[PDB]
Amino acid sequence: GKAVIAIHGGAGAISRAQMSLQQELRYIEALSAIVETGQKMLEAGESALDVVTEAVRLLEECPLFNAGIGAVFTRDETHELDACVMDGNTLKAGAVAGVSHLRNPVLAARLVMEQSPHVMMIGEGAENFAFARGMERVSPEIFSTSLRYEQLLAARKE
Amino acid sequence: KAVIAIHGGAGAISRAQMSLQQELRYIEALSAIVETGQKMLEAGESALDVVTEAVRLLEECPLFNAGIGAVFTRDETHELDACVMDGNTLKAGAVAGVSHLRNPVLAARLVMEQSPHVMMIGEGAENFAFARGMERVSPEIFSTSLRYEQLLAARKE
Amino acid sequence: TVGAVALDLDGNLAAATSTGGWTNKLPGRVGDSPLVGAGCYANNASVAVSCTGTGEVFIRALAAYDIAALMDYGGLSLAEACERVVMEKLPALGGSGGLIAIDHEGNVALPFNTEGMYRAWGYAGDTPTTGIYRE
Amino acid sequence: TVGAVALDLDGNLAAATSTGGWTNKLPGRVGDSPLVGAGCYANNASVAVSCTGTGEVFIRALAAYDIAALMDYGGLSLAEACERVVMEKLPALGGSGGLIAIDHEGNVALPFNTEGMYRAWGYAGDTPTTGIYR
Ligand SMILES: [Ca+2]
Ligand SMILES: [Ca+2]
Ligand SMILES: [Cl-]
Ligand SMILES: [Cl-]
Ligand SMILES: [Cl-]
Ligand SMILES: [Cl-]
Ligand code: NA
Ligand code: NA
Repeated sequence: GKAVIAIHGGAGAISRAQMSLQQELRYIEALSAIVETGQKMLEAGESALDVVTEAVRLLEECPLFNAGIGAVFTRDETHELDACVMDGNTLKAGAVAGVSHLRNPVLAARLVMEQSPHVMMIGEGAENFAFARGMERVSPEIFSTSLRYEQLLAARKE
Repeated sequence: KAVIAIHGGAGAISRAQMSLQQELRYIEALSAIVETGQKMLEAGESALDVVTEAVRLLEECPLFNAGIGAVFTRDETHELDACVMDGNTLKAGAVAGVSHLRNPVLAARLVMEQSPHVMMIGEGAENFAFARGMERVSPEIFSTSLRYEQLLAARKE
Repeated sequence: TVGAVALDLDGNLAAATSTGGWTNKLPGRVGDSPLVGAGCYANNASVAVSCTGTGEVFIRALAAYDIAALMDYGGLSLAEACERVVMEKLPALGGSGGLIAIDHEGNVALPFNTEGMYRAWGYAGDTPTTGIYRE
Repeated sequence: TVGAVALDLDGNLAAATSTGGWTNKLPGRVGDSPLVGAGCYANNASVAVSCTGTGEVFIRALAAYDIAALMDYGGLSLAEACERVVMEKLPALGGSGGLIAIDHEGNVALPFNTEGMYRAWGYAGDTPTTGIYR
């Protein structure tokens, strides 16, 4: 049927009582901008694969959402990022897990799909593969936000 | 009707490239391990204990590409992976990319039984297993001449 | 966890998922997000799915593939498959979360069993819909 | 790759898979073996499965869960599900290999599309069978 996109930024315990309207409008504005980018790409005849890759890259870039920039912290105050992409036309897929030095995990997952025979790469091996395909190494601190660091300190106190 | 099946890998196994003595060693190993499982099932042991022990024995057996006798990576290392699943609870445990655990299937079962999680990878999986009392091994314990010669042949082709 | 699903003008489906995991996570823990058929699946014959939730239950129940299999083999509608997985099967295993799905006919679903799910959707050329809370 | 599936006297199913991967593997590559529903699956309502083969195609086709789903939702027999996955679907995706499966009724299948698969099976209280070639 008609071309269409859906996105998510995570499911969980989200309550009006705990939230403010200022916070809510920031999330609504971010979701609206990203879904509209995808709608316009679909309208222009861009592939479903390019559309979901771009939407997830933008959700990664946006510090409001727990992916890429704005990732939560592990017990060890590190970031460990994971991603997957799948093409329903070829049934090809690419995935990375346990990556700390790649800005956009979904782009690393797409590199595994398109520039290797493989489906899933982890850790150092995934990063070395990505660097060989021309992706740049980043400092793991680029993902770190005060909001997520305060959530770690509170989880430890709890 | 209680029953076990095991495998030691599918691939290009050809009579032309095998010796009879090699075939006999595989048949003896497969027969010994499937019989161990049959006797456990007969005694009323759980399916989970039976598949864990059969895989532990296939790991220990250097003829099979799991545990002792693992193939070598490009880098002359071993990276081992395993999974176990309990059909009664639908609980599962898995490890990927481990090099310092003797029996990956026991590390997978450790994730299932001694954590809330399903899957652990790499050094984090190893550190979790060590914290739970599993022994750290030297990475060369899995290494065999047969598998090293297969890596050299792959490099020639 | 974040994700996207799409159906393009050529009738192709795709899915993608990305995450940082959980605050205070055990280093080396892997959830459903990078696992094909757990947190991400697409097949032109059925559906594109991206999941978000507690992780372990979406792996044990192969949530993303289970939507596809219920539709393809079971003959369930996207709505029926989403109800079965998210509102019945995942809670039965102690799972919470949700997913987004688009089928090969352009039906869209954003089921969740949680208090909220940050989400949006839109048909090409139309105004989008956003959500945080339940409707 | 190695594996085991079993049905016990209490009617419980279980599966396990373990591997060293592939000779000359790119470090950090993950195949089907440690992935629930790809290389290993068990559910008392359907089947226990352990897979072995070329890796990527078993992930893309969720081979172990697909056996369960074809039986549970499709109404296929264990034999029909094994034929569909191993002899039709995996080769169509460029894959080769096999699997072992036991259903909740105690049917056992060891399908493979390769020259060989090191394998054995046996019922509690009966003689075992081994195999290498077709
Ligand atoms: Ca026991
Ligand atoms: Ca007999
Ligand atoms: Cl760095
Ligand atoms: Cl001889
Ligand atoms: Cl509201
Ligand atoms: Cl034979
Ligand atoms: Na982000
Ligand atoms: Na071995």
